[PDB]
Amino acid sequence: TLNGGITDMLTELANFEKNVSQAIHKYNAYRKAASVIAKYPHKIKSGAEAKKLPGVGTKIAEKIDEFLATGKLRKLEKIRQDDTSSSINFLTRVSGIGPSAARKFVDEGIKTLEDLRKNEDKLNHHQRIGLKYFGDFEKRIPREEMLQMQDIVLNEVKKVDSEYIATVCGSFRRGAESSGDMDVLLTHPSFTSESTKQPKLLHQVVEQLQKVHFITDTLSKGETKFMGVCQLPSKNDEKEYPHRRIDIRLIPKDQYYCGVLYFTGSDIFNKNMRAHALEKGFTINEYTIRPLGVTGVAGEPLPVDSEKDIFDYIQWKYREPKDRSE
DNA sequence: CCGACGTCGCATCAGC
DNA sequence: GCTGATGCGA
DNA sequence: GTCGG
Ligand SMILES: Nc1ccn([C@H]2C[C@H](O)[C@@H](COP(=O)(O)C(F)(F)P(=O)(O)OP(=O)(O)O)O2)c(=O)n1
Ligand SMILES: [Cl-]
Ligand SMILES: [Cl-]
Ligand SMILES: [Mg+2]
Ligand SMILES: [Mg+2]
Ligand code: NA
Ligand code: NA
Repeated sequence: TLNGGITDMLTELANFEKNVSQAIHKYNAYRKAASVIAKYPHKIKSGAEAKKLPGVGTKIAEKIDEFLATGKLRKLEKIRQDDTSSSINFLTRVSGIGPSAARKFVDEGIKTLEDLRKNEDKLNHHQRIGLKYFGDFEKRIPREEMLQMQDIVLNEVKKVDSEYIATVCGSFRRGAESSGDMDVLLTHPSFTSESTKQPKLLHQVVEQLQKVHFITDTLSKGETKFMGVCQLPSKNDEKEYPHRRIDIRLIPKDQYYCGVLYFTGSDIFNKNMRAHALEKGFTINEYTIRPLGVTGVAGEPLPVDSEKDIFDYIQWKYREPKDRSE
């Protein structure tokens, strides 16, 4: 909140470049500049003071000067007026509707919530669910509710097979007082980088969760990644809890640390970390960290026995999950 | 300057 | 059917 | 949009 005004501006610009301009790299650029400024311990008084921080170039320095003086940004004042941008931005807020689909819908005349509801036939499964829970999905999840959700998921997974280990990651693992959704990392001794000794490992858990009516909808589902909707049960007369987004990722047990590092995030932290890895000559994914031999081809997975080992390989002092919120 | 920018799973599609 | 590329998402 | 070689 120290430099909230500036970070909010940069974020709005990031969203515009991603949704409207479909320029994913410009989006990352703003996201980064925004991230760095957010951690800066001082109240920025000029664009020059900001350009010092890495990720902030000249263009963003000027905008900051504009924002400090005027308290707003003309570039954004305009984007806000443009109907197509306003429309594309709104549509993208529906889960399942990205920049491409949004721009398309706008071409066909579909640019509002009402339009979406009277044209459900033009939406695929995912998009139809996003429309359905449009309201609920924008609501944050209190940590208290996250704890109830954790209890249900872990206790149900245990009932399916005691060898399953379920770990809630994401912002929750980073200590956040509220989350956008629930991200669950799952492991079972019967699924390793060596072999899949048992099929449907992910399926059965999803199955069980649907059985107790915790998971209510499915946006997508494969052998290792599930993306759906869930809801905490309510008591007598008690109003129902909002529907929430839940993601479950099945990861080879022996590659748990690379997995938990990946799933804990944040997204920007992971991107910055992976970038640093490359600068140091390593490549990291949710399964392992590997070296980059001259040519470029990734080498063999290095040994990993802790999240810390990963950090060491790239000469980065370890950072608690709570300090990985960039 | 200038081509890179983290990495990958699922859904959907085009070309065969 | 498959593979390879695009869209959307983690 | 930024930047390092
Ligand atoms: N582009 C991305 C997106 C995600 N992630 C990893 C790292 C993320 O921490 C993790 C979860 O994805 P999430 O989409 O639930 C998230 F990011 F929003 P979370 O941090 O959980 O915040 P919230 O509470 O709002 O959900 O996937 C990643 O590596 N790259
Ligand atoms: Cl771009
Ligand atoms: Cl790998
Ligand atoms: Mg999350
Ligand atoms: Mg998630
Ligand atoms: Na800079
Ligand atoms: Na969307």
